[PDB]
Amino acid sequence: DVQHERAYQKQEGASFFNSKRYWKKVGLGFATPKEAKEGVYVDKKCPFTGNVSIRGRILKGMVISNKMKRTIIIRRNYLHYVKKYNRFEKRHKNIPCHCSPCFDVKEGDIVTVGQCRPLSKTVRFNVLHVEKHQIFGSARKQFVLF
Amino acid sequence: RDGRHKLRLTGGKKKIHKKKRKYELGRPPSNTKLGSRQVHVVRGRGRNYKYRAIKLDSGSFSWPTFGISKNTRIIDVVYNASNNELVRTKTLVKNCIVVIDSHPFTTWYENTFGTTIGKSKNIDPLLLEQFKQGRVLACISSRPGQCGKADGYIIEGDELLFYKRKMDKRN
Amino acid sequence: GKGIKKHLKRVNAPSHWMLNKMGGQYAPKTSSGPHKLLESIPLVILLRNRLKYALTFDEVKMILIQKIVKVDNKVRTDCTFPVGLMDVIHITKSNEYFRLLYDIKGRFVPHRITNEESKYKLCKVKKILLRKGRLSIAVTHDGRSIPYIHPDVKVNDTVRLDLETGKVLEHLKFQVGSLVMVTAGHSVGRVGVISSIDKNMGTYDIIHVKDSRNKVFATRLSNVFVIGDNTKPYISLPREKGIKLDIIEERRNRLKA
RNA sequence: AAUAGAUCCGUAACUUCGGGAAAAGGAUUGGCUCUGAGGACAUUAAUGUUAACUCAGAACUGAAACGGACAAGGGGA
RNA sequence: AACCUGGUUGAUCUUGCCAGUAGUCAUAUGCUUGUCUCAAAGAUUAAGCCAUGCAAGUGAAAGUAUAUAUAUAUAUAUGUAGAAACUGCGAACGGCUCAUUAAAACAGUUAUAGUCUACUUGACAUUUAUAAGGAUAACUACGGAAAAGCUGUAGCUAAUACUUGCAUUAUCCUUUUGGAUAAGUAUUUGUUAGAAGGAAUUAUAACAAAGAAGUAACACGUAAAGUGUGUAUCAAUCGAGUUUCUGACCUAUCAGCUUUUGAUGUUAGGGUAUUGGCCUAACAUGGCUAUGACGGGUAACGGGGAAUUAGAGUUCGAUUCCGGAGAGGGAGCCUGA
RNA sequence: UUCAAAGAAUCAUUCUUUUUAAAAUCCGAUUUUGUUACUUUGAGUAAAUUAGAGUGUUCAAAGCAAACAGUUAAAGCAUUGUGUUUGAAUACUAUAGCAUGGAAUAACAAAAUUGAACAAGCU
RNA sequence: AAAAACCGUAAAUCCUAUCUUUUAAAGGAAGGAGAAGUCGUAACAAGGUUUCCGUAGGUGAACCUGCGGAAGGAUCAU
Repeated sequence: DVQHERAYQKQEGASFFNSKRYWKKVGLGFATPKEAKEGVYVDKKCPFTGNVSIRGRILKGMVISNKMKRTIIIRRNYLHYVKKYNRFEKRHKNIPCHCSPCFDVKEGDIVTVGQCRPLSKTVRFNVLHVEKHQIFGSARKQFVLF
Repeated sequence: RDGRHKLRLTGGKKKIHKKKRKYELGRPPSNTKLGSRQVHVVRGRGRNYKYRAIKLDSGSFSWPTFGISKNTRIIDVVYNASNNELVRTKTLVKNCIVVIDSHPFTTWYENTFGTTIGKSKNIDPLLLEQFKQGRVLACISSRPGQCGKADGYIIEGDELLFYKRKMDKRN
Repeated sequence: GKGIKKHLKRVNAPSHWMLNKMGGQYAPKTSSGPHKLLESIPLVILLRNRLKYALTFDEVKMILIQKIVKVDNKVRTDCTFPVGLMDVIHITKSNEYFRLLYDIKGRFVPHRITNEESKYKLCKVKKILLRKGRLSIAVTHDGRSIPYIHPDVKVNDTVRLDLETGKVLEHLKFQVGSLVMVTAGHSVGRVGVISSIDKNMGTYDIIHVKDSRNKVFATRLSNVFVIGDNTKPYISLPREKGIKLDIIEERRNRLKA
């Protein structure tokens, strides 16, 4: 009931029967959620569970699509100063980041994201926090200074 | 051979420049099968010798519950989480399932504790029945194409049940 | 091919090396050694343009083949050998000792040192590595892996090094009274006693350090060198004493004579 | 004489926008071991009686060749 | 130096452009040229073709030395040298050109806790010995063609080329001191514990299995014990590959593009020095887009930089240096870090 | 959506300093109290080139040197002689990134189809 | 060691489909310029029929006509 693929998930680096599910606090002034603490999910690429080490750049972003499995699209809106006109300009681009199953995400919420090693060819970012923000209309159009 | 002449994430084409360098390399794959213990050696960049296993018969296999490991021999390969012709052609990979011997582990059991460190662990009745049959399954964990040896671990418990139910509501 | 480059253009040489424009086009690229190419200088220009002892690369090579040059009481024949940040160089028959320190201008300069002081050298450890057997080694800026340091020694603490016996003598911490000196900052050449450390979450640790003339200036933790405690500088500082006299009043001092 | 059935793909000029069109042009179908999937009948989310021909990929195979006979457009400017 | 003048009219004031003006390290060219300093120079087009000659070799204490020559007391011991050749390193540096190149290269800023790293430096290692075995050049002797920076057999020798192989240490008990216990480095697999960093499945320690490559069968001679060469490992060195975040010219008479031919992602596995659809199998239908995707063009290598500037800005940047590319066009490969 | 008041110094002004609700912290008093843009300072800010320092290549384009007494010696210093002083700095190296002071101006959330804080008791 | 088969990288050539750049091209229809040429009066005055727009038709040409508009009109006005 915890695995459903044509393989098995082992949660490497957790230990099974000696002792005295594995978790890691990944530092950066962050505490793992109780969801990841007491959950049943297994993922080899979760920052709190898998082999990925968080290092590099930390961003804040705007989730775009959730119906994609285990991954989400993060928009980052900003103003591009134009030297010629001394005026800003609305530009953006969306980065895909791996979302752990230990989080609940909805279209319209801010997510804090951290860099990891290349996870896919264009996915090398991981979620750490879900800030509830509930939105109206299409999530593409709203502009946030973050 | 690595990391170019693919499509951009937006779907557009990235037309090629930077004709292929050597550090990407991408050597052809090696298919290890059942046979005599013969291997080859490949020279990777920086003078690193890689132990290419083209045909393997035996290796180290570890009992995780007892925390031990002994040398024994694989006789057959039954399943891998990858495609099916890979196991049908008797190939070994780092998560494949093979059939491991029972007698050397039984002798270890007899010498260490007997009966037919951290001992007295109650083992498992299904594993004991498999040992009585003398044909116990295991999962290979080493990378034969890289390390050149077939180091496996004895499959047990819930994972054993999962790997068994998918094999035999079943054919 | 595109292998390791083995040429240095004269205009591409580091600024403190100070190679002219019309005196050729290639600079002497320091051979692989204990220190960086950019922050360390080779024997060639050390003995040609700094000491002004020779006049031509052939004559510079004519000198070192005779074992009349010694660094850390060790003979080195490698012509393009990076001296390091501070060391103990020695030429035998003239009975003189040069140590390499910084300038207020922010340069490399030979500094006169007596025999007893030249017997005293310092090393700033970069990291501690513990190997098999639960033994500890520290790697210094000198490109030296000194094993079995004192347990109290930390990653930022520095260690007195006795060059002849190759052993540590006394540790120096990083306290508020830990007199330090800037190595690779834009404030290179300023000697200071540190005022406070401003730890930042997972980025380069910028620390404020206090000058003798009551000037506070900040620099990363990576380019600091503890060269003594609040008592005194363990190393004889150059004529400028490591005190950055301001550029405005430099001119009146030069005008008066 | 040349294919010509069927399935899948692809289909230009021109046009009265309906067509052109089976345009043109490709691939498969052979042989077998296979496998899997898509209705009516009953019990307090589940397990029993009973009636399709449509797809799919791995094999190997057989004299690198197959709508095997019959039957069945030559296209284009 | 934040500048204007002539030209529409019979005459006037405007808009408006043309012409005038000066700069160009921006090129060509006409005329002329007494000096000196200083010095651009086949980029523009043909990254078209090349006759010819050169442009990468190397031995000063230290690999091999009966080709040979010479000097010390007497066939004697040393030498000083040394053609050729074996061996080692380099030749992957440098120099040139800018075809290609439009989120590519580059630049600034990150990580590599996802990797490799020659020479050098510092530390340091594990499972016949008064010194072991072959394999061969140059060379002698016969030639071939017109020839290659061409070559066959017969015979020989070496070396730091190739190949085998000569202890010992740590820990526990009386407690300086006697016994006993044990012996694998990286690397890989399974089970536990676990000074720092920001987060380790870290360093490391223990158990059970494998486990290469070594720890000198080598050469020179400085204190009134030394060095070169070579070897397992760790760190820096000289770097390199991947890599985050931001930045680009014109074009909509390019609006929807990618996806069976990987497109977006998961799992599993191969492959790489390492992560990764880099590749393969199964699975899911995703991904980018008027904030301009996908296309097209550039007489586009990019950057700091150049001209011009009161400030704005405009144009250029093949070309001293940095990064990328290529060696008539693709593609493949050994060697070697 | 937090106003304002009081005190030292140049010329008649200007300039500086101190506090004035509420929540945790120190036994009458010791002290932090949204995010971002923006804005202030810094650290990494290759060299060449740019402006610029100092320096009389005959001046200059230059370049990064040179100067000082010395018909031949004086001092400085070393317990006989040993030259000395020096210079090659500075700003810039985006607009993106790191840290950082920040009252204003801007946006974002929290704000009653009910949401709180405190106190007592229960698990 | 020659040699063969297999996946794999893949030069080079050919089929179809598409994109990009010149031109041969018989010929056609234009435009612009030069030029005392021919015919007509179209506009400029109420240009002798006020001028102009859109649309439609006719005409050798400028032009003519109808429909509905405008004054940039020749009327700011019982």
